[PDB]
Amino acid sequence: EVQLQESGPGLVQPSQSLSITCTVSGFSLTTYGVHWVRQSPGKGLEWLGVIWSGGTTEYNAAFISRLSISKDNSKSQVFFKMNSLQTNDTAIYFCVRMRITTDWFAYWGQGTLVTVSAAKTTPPSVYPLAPGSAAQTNSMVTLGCLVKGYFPEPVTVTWNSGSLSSGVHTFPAVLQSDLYTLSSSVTVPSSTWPSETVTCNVAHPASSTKVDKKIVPR
Amino acid sequence: DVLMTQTPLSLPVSLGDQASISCRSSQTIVHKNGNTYLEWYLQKPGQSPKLLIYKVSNRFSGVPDRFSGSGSGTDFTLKISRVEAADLGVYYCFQGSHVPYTFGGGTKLEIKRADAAPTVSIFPPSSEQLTSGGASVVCFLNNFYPKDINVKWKIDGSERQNGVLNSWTDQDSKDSTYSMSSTLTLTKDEYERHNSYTCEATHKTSTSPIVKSFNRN
Ligand SMILES: N[C@H]1[C@@H](OP(=O)(O)O)O[C@H](CO[C@@H]2O[C@H](CO[C@]3(C(=O)O)C[C@@H](O[C@]4(C(=O)O)C[C@@H](O)[C@@H](O)[C@@H]([C@H](O)CO[C@]5(C(=O)O)C[C@@H](O)[C@@H](O)[C@@H]([C@H](O)CO)O5)O4)[C@@H](O)[C@@H]([C@H](O)CO)O3)[C@@H](OP(=O)(O)O)[C@H](O)[C@H]2N)[C@@H](O)[C@@H]1O
Ligand SMILES: *[C@@H]1O[C@H](CO)[C@@H](O)[C@H](O)[C@H]1NC(C)=O
Repeated sequence: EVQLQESGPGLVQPSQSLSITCTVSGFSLTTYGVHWVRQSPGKGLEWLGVIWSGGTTEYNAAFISRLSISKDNSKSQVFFKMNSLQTNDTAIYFCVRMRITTDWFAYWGQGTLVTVSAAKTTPPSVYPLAPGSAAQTNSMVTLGCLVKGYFPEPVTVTWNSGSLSSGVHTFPAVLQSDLYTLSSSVTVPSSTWPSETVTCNVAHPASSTKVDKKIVPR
Repeated sequence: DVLMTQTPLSLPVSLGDQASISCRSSQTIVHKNGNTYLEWYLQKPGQSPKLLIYKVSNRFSGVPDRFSGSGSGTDFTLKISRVEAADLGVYYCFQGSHVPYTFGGGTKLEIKRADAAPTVSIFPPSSEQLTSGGASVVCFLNNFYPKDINVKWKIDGSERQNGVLNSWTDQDSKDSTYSMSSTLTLTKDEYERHNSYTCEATHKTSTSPIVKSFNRN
């Protein structure tokens, strides 16, 4: 029953500001501090700041001039504002309860991937990779979803809404010119394949795209 | 600021063996209140990090006994007993004793396991893709070990060296194996030029390549 839900933009123009709301449920903000961390392939994990239960805020000195953290106790909401964004502020921004002493509310948000770019949003096209008998070896059949031509990152792909987790391979996105492509695969028994339906669930949050694509024999 | 240095960057371990991950704080990390806020996190690819160990050596709820933390002042260790496919991902230490709080660089767990020959699957472009004038021909090479592999494409008996987009997963969370996707990006018009398409996997296991193909008509 503990959750840290995050809402914020995928895409932000250079030199503009970023606003992200973390909504807590399960613990009270009058009792516990909430942190903000980002992840980027450049500098790995970076701690940005914290708003303690009483309303005291501390910040990472390297960002203190452009960073603001506030909250509403009654709404269970923590707000993150960063100003004057530059290209290398592109990252996944997380609200987090960490650095725990006594409690058990250690939890990370899903994260908000913020891309600092002037480009525009493009959803993916989702194409099935329908096996055929050339997609089977031994008893197992491998299925796929091709997620093509989207911007910005990320897309998330599950199979059967996450219930099918074993044998799931999600290949990292790659850039073809100015758009991302990725594929995902699931391997299942050939026994499941006449009777069962297998579905891939693709989400592109930057564009509110949520697509369920049925994969079936060829 | 306190620097956390994790070593090694990448950690080879045998399936069933003990892993030991080191993290070193540049100076001591006792908070004013007396607590040492050294935390260990695990991050699987695509997922958020999750707490394993807090206050140097205390296990978080739901974390198996196999994980343990120890160490002292500047020198900290995470130990994983009976390393398993589920333990795969990137491990990070974190110090929350002196502001600004900081993370180590990360330690990727690499599991050492027996050889496995790849499964090969090939996928013609879908009609929905063709409808929009593109044609991606995709071949998956699944569930192999070790990571090193060659893929050859053939189009009507002639090999296609060039213009093959290859992407790799990290080790599989079930069987500690690798997978690769290899894509030929064509137009609908260029795809229909040919009839036979073949994907061939050369992997140290076998001297014979593993082959799949399809025909358009
Ligand atoms: N000797 C210390 C002692 O002196 P007092 O005799 O005067 O008590 O305490 C002084 C602080 O005074 C108290 O201030 C709190 C308000 O605290 C905060 C705020 O919430 O805004 C936070 C304060 O920050 C510290 C601290 O300096 O004590 C350091 C941080 O590193 C952090 O560790 C926080 C909290 O303890 C964190 O709390 C949590 C957490 O979020 O993880 C949550 C708790 O539930 C609990 O689990 C604790 C753990 O047990 C670990 O401690 O963690 O503390 C500081 O920024 C103050 C600011 O100086 C005040 O202007 O703001 C008051 O609480 P409220 O009444 O509820 O507002 C309280 O009245 C004061 N006694 C300290 O400065 C002295 O050095
Ligand atoms: C971003 O670029 C600035 C210089 O403009 C540099 O000093 C800073 O460390 C960089 N940050 C990251 C996360 O790469």
